[PDB]
Amino acid sequence: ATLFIADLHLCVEEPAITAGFLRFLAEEARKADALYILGDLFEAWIGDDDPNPLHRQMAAAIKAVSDSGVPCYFIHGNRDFLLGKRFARESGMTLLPEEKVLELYGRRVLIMHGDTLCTDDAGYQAFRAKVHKPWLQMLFLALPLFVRKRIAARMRANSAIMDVNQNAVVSAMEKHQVQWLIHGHTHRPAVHELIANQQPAFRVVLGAWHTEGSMVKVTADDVELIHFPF
Ligand SMILES: CN(c1ccccc1C(=O)Nc1ccc(S(=O)(=O)N2CCN(c3cccc(C(F)(F)F)c3)CC2)cc1)S(C)(=O)=O
Ligand SMILES: [Mn+2]
Ligand SMILES: [Mn+2]
Repeated sequence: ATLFIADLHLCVEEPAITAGFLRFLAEEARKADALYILGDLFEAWIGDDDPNPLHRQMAAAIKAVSDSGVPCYFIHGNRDFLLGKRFARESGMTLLPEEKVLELYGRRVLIMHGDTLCTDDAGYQAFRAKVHKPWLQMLFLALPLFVRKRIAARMRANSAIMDVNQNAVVSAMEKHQVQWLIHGHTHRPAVHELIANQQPAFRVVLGAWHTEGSMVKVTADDVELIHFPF
């Protein structure tokens, strides 16, 4: 079975999520064929050099999973788009592109964070357009940690998540010719039915973690959205 999670928003002052993720890693993920983390693993990311002890501990925990024989893959979310190759090495994760098609037990499944589907949110898409320019990322990362942190305090006070655009959903699923899509971002967990490629299709939406978690579990038999206790 292949597992998908997203929208953990890990944060020092949300210890229930930290504990729940550590358990998931030790119990569920160790038994999987593969683990995919579809963005917003962290509440915020200002660079791989951040000395936050949470990052040390979470990297070692994820790396224990891939070091055990279970590959771990990451797609960036809007919160953690700066997570880079240094932290990918620390955590034993492979970084994926924005959109990726998997072939799982016969079935072709598109995965993404989901923010690129929220095409009606003008402010968000403008924000996203700038902060994804490599040259600008390199300048922000060159700033001192304490400056990066003050900037990030503003930007989060300043920032209710707009839901996906249906034309964007269908366009992505027809571009990749898939009948299955898994994403997060919107924090509205559900299995939706729709039409893509003039056939039945499914859009499976992960939930954010707070007092419990969610995963999608993919087997040859089934695609299941599972909501599970800490
Ligand atoms: C859907 N979200 C939004 C909606 C509208 C507008 C923005 C967002 C959004 O994701 N905001 C948001 C995302 C991440 C963060 S952060 O992790 O604290 N941090 C903030 C500092 N960032 C940064 C700022 C300028 C240039 C560059 C650079 F590029 F130079 F590195 C990077 C790096 C990321 C802070 C704010 S929401 C409601 O969750 O906040
Ligand atoms: Mn999220
Ligand atoms: Mn998001």
